Amino acid sequence: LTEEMLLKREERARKRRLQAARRAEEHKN
Amino acid sequence: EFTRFVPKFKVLPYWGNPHDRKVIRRFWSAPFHVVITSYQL
Repeated sequence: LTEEMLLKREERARKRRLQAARRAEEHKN
Repeated sequence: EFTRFVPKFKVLPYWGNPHDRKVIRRFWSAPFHVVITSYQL
């Protein structure tokens, strides 16, 4: 039953850092 | 100049708009070897 909650956890765990780091790489130039 | 002498260090700029500085502020929630800043901020 927990797997449908876990797949939501892992995709948001990457999306969190991904958008922040993607904005960092666009910002610093 | 942090890039020209030895680029290895993790450097953070901290200037411009509240949205742009907020984006960077949340990074220090260590891999933050320097932040570059000014006294009004």
